[PDB]
Amino acid sequence: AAGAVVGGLGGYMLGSAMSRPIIHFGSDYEDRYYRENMHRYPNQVYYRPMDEYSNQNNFVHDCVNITIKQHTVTTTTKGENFTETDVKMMERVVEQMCITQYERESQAY
Amino acid sequence: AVQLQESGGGLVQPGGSLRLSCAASGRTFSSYNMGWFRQAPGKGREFVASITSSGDKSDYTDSVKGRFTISRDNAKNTMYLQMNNLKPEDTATYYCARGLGIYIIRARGGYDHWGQGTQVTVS
Repeated sequence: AAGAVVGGLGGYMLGSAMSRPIIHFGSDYEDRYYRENMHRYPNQVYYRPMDEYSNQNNFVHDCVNITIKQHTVTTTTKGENFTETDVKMMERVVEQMCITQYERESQAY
Repeated sequence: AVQLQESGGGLVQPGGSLRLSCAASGRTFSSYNMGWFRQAPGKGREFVASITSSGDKSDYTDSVKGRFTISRDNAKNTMYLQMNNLKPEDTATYYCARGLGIYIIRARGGYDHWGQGTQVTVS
């Protein structure tokens, strides 16, 4: 994967561009909001080697947090603004893409 | 070279309480995020909790959330870990560390300046 530096720390990986999963939120309305806005959300995740964690939840938390930090930084310079709903939705889709990444790392091991 | 020293370890009964301290030498304590990790024999060094430079945000591994509390005294070059409701699975050497970069993370690669550790044994 590509090596990356985020927030002045290296050792991150940037995954491939992924097919973002459709997420369900428990209302048709929010589902359709997601479909209409998902292009604004990440489709690539930042992660660290599996060996830097003792458990999956910590791997995935870092991947969610840093991805959304980096995305928010780079997109705010191009004029983006995210609402509370956007942030919640990004946390869910990025969490699924980070779990997929964890599975890929765990099968490689 | 900033150095960090853990203290406060010991033998504690299940359900009991201990407070660890991390003291830093130097004059840049408040400029850096900080964290606590733990290592038991047969396991690697794993995330426990972290706190930003200012104290504005903290983070915990899931197994300690609600039981342990990280804090820092920026005027005294000291970080603390209050550990409540201790369990046998919490037995480990506890290490404090200084954050790398501007973001607190859970990865072992996100910190350096490791102390020599303090041993916590929960009967």
